[PDB]
Amino acid sequence: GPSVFLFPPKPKDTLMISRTPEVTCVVVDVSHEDPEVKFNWYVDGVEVHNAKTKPREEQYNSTYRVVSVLTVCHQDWLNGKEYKCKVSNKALPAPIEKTISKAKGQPREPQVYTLPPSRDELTKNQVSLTCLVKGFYPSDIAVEWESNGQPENNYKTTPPVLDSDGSFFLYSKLTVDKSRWQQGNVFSCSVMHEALHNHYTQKSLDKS
Amino acid sequence: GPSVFLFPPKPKDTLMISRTPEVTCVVVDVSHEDPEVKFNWYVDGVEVHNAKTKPREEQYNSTYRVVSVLTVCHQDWLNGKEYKCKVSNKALPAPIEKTISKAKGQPREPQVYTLPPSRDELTKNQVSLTCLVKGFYPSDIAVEWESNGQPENNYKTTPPVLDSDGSFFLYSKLTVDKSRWQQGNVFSCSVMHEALHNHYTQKSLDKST
Amino acid sequence: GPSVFLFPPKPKDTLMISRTPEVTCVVVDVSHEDPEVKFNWYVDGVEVHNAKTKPREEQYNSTYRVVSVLTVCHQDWLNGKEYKCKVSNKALPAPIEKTISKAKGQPREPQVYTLPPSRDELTKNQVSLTCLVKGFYPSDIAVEWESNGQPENNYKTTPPVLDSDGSFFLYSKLTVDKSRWQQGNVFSCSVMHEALHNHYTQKSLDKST
Amino acid sequence: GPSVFLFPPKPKDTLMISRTPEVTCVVVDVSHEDPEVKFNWYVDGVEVHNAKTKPREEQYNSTYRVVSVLTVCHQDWLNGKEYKCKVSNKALPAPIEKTISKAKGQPREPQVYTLPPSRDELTKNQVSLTCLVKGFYPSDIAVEWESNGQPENNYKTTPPVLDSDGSFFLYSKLTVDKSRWQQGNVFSCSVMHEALHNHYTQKSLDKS
Amino acid sequence: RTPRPIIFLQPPWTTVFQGERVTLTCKGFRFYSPQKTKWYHRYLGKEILRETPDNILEVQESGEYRCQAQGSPLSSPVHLDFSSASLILQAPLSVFEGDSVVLRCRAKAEVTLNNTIYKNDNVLAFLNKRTDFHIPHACLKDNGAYRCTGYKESCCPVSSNTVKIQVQEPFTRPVLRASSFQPISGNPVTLTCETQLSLERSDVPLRFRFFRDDQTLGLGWSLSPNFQITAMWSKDSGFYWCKAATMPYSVISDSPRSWIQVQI
Ligand SMILES: *[C@@H]1O[C@H](CO[C@@H]2O[C@@H](C)[C@@H](O)[C@@H](O)[C@@H]2O)[C@@H](O[C@@H]2O[C@H](CO)[C@@H](O[C@@H]3O[C@H](CO[C@H]4O[C@H](CO)[C@@H](O)[C@H](O)[C@@H]4O[C@@H]4O[C@H](CO)[C@@H](O)[C@H](O)[C@H]4NC(C)=O)[C@@H](O)[C@H](O)[C@@H]3O)[C@H](O)[C@H]2NC(C)=O)[C@H](O)[C@H]1NC(C)=O
Ligand SMILES: *[C@@H]1O[C@H](CO)[C@@H](O[C@@H]2O[C@H](CO)[C@@H](O[C@@H]3O[C@H](CO[C@H]4O[C@H](CO)[C@@H](O)[C@H](O)[C@@H]4O[C@@H]4O[C@H](CO)[C@@H](O)[C@H](O)[C@H]4NC(C)=O)[C@@H](O)[C@H](O)[C@@H]3O)[C@H](O)[C@H]2NC(C)=O)[C@H](O)[C@H]1NC(C)=O
Ligand SMILES: *[C@@H]1O[C@H](CO)[C@@H](O)[C@H](O)[C@H]1NC(C)=O
Repeated sequence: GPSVFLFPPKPKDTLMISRTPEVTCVVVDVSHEDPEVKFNWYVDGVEVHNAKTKPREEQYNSTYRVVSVLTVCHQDWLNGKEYKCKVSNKALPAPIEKTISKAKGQPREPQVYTLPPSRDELTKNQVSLTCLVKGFYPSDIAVEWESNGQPENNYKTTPPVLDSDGSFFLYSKLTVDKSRWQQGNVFSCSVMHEALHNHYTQKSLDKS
Repeated sequence: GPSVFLFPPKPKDTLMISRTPEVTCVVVDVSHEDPEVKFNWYVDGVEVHNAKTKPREEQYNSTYRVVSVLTVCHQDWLNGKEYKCKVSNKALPAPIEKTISKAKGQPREPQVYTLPPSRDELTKNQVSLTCLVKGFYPSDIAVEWESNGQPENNYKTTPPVLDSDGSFFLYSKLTVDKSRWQQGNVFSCSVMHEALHNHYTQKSLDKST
Repeated sequence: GPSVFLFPPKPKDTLMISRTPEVTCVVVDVSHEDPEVKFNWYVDGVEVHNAKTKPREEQYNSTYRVVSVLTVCHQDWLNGKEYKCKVSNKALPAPIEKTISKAKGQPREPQVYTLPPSRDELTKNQVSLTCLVKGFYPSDIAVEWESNGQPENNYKTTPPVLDSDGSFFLYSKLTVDKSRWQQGNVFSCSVMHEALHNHYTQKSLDKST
Repeated sequence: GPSVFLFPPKPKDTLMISRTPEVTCVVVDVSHEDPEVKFNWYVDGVEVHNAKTKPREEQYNSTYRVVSVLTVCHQDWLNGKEYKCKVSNKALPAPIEKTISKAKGQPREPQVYTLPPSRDELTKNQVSLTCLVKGFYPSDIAVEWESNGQPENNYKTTPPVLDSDGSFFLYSKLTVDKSRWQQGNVFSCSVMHEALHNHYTQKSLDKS
Repeated sequence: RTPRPIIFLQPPWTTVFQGERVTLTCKGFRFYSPQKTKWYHRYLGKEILRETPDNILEVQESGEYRCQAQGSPLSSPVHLDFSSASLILQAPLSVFEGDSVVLRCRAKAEVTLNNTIYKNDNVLAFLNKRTDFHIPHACLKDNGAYRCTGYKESCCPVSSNTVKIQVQEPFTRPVLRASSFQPISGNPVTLTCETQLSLERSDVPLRFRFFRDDQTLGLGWSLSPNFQITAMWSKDSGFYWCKAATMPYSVISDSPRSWIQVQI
């Protein structure tokens, strides 16, 4: 009897239209006697066939792992469409059907404030721009950095920390060469959260 | 013979994950003798039954108009997927087919510049903030305004106008009270185009600029 | 079944004395078997033969198109004179009459505001000046730029857009080299509209706003 | 049967001489029939008898929990002394010994920069003073917030996030009232890390 | 996502005359198909199937054509047009950057006088006793609806059909990926200039030139889209970008400059 596990799509995939959100169904501990697994997916009870089945890979404990991923787009995931990952197996006496959907709850709008580097770091070789993003519920957020319309790649975002009032807050430190910072280049912080107006908020920050 | 017109989704609905993009094929000059029209929807050659057909609407010239809405998601439309609407009627000698898709062509990143009101507007009761959006292709763009994270509904946006380079340019005038401008209030122009990174750009504009 | 269309003079040619306004009566769908069309041009109630009927033009669809352009004086078009063309063809049992005139409504004086380029655009090779023309009526306006009494022909004007006040607005963006802009050259946005005093208003705009 | 676990002392406990670092060897799942858990502490293989053993407590799974706390010296911890809890129980056929010691990684000095709240946050009723503690290794750090020489507890510190160069960085957001913030009060971000000078660096910020 | 075969006209004029014949080639580079092409010809409520044992389909009738290769979806529509009119504007089916667009103002075996190419319903160029319009380098400015008009001998000034010249990019605008934008000093970091070449132009190789802040790397251009740096020091931490070019170096697109930092 193989086990059934389900993983929701990552918040970044579901909060950027440029990316495709992918919901991952993982089946492990598959016996070698019956390694054939048939996958069925539901969208509010309506059968769909857009899911693709990855090739099975052997595990260290002499089992098999087969993963079925269904192509979903953001509008259906956001409104709370019920997705059922039915796993058909002969070893299991009955197929395992489990329900997944977006975590329902009240949304709180993030309050994006971008902070210039400390003057003590202006003498360093690399300033560190900051983007505080506080007071947002839930933790399904994505934070990016931009400069002249292109994404910066030297930014690290802290994990969402639970605030005092039950909301969440995090940061985003972008390490920018002090030379680039001192020519007045504009560096923006992009926040993609469910509770925002258009699921986007871009707060720029320059030498001013 | 009745005619069929196919209308692409508006540029606003095809770029925001919070909006539903819909494509409508309407039929005009429907004879009252045959008021039954069967709609078949094809996306990339495969039949899709997700469409919801609105009830018929009575017209002034003793005809009927039927509108069918099929909802897609933006990754299909932005990839150039074709769309075919099939209309079947008894009075129609043959079914009428129309194909719509995203207009092909080289994307160009719009350059969003926000211009503060002229010095001659501060004598007026209301100022007119400007968001020039120049150098984008195609003419599929939605430009909004927002202050302190909340939407502004007092903006009017000119249609895209072809420039010399062949890229379009656009203007957005947001009329706000001069009291709300002379204080410290930040109005940001929200530009959504398929060529921008993450399909979004937000240029701030306040009294200091 | 031939059809006719009456097109008003473009607003640029109906205001400047230098150019001339022309009301065009264009017919289409003129078959080979009945190709003779005669235009009876009327100024208000009388017949005037000042029209210059261009010869028939065979379109790609094997249907002809006869365009009769009548030149008019600005002093009559701006006073709401009802120009009409009577098109004679062998298909219609009676000649078809199409009547158009000036857009009748209360004129409102445009408020021309010139907007200097954003500081973000002061890094590109070519900056774009702006001329917001606000709150006029009707949408029959002409916007042309100037530098030193000599016209500049590197501008594109958005079509008039209806506002919440019921008036119109448009933006005329002219692109010039940043080299010219930084020397302090004066760029005046000339605006011709029927409501303005003497149908003219220039708003100068140089490096010092 | 019973389980043996060993936990390091708190990061602030060792780096400040004013605090008492303690090593906890916690034993869970103690059988009721054999609750006598023998505790012996070795400091580099030298037996000591200055440890303190807490009384047992009833558990939710119908077992017991006995904890032994040993007071260690900061010099005797950071220098790299191998500690040992010898746990012997009548349900254990052999003694189970757990070992803990100081992380032997190469230290990296933190660079504490204190960032004032953004001008956008000033419109809110409560500003958020942030303190970036970047470029520090390892993750064993403690950050406090003392105003006018008195520590206060309203801050939240993000977990140490790995930087691009292999070090760590975090943040600490202290939410104070806007009027209190602009009344002229001074706030300090006290950083206790092993790589600093005297294991301490405090940076102050104010309206200026 | 888009395994669509492309139909190539020969001659490339989508609009031709009644007696002329054009050959439609269902060119498939990836997922090739030398034969067994199902042509979904459609004129007026028609779904005519004319399968051929070759990759060509010589036709002399108007309508909309497409082809279906084995294991491949239906092709993009090709709006063929055979005209009995006295004047037509022959335009290429697909226009890409760097092409030599030749909008022929060709009449039906007659020397049409006073030809004039109109772009967007206004005069663009005048061809005195000439037919072949020429755009030496197609770009985004060469977009719109072209239509040529010309006087006959004495019968009628004739306006030709309207052809929409839409210019497509031969390749997508390059983006400079890297193995890591923060390589520790002494590590090999590989630059990548990816360009999704259009299926219309896939046999043409691309030449990539990789750049530092302002100093070119390597020796000019190279067909390899990967520039491998064995070990980059702290000195060469600047704006890295790349230029993707076609084989005649006609159309060159510059990637956005992504900053690469060196960690030490
Ligand atoms: C047979 O062909 C003719 C000609 O059509 C041309 O050739 C064919 C093969 C196609 O390529 C056409 O796209 C191409 O135009 C057709 O005649 C057309 O018929 C329709 C409806 O009968 C008319 O539309 C109507 O009129 C106006 C819009 O017309 C203006 O804008 C057009 C572009 O949208 C221009 O082409 C027009 O010339 C006109 O523009 C105005 O021109 C005057 C004259 O100088 C200027 O003073 C004005 O300032 C200028 N205005 C502008 C905006 O520039 C509108 O009320 C509404 O849309 C009507 O439908 C077309 O005008 C007409 N085309 C022409 C060129 O006359 C026949 O319909 C075809 N026969 C059949 C059976 O279909
Ligand atoms: C009997 O009377 C009816 C009245 O309904 C006439 O039908 C009309 O026919 C004309 C001529 O074919 C047609 O005009 C063309 O329509 C297209 C553009 O349509 C848009 O504008 C019209 C304005 O009337 C709206 O009705 C349409 O819905 C479209 O408006 C928006 O279009 C966008 C996309 O552009 C779409 O996203 C929006 O959803 C849509 N808005 C709404 C509210 O739906 C073009 O082909 C062309 O330019 C012409 O303008 C007109 O639309 C028909 N009216 C309809 C469908 O309501 C009959 O012709 C008449 N019969 C006779 C014998 O005279
Ligand atoms: C042909 O073009 C010439 C040169 O512009 C012009 O002078 C002449 O009048 C034109 N002929 C006709 C018949 O329109």
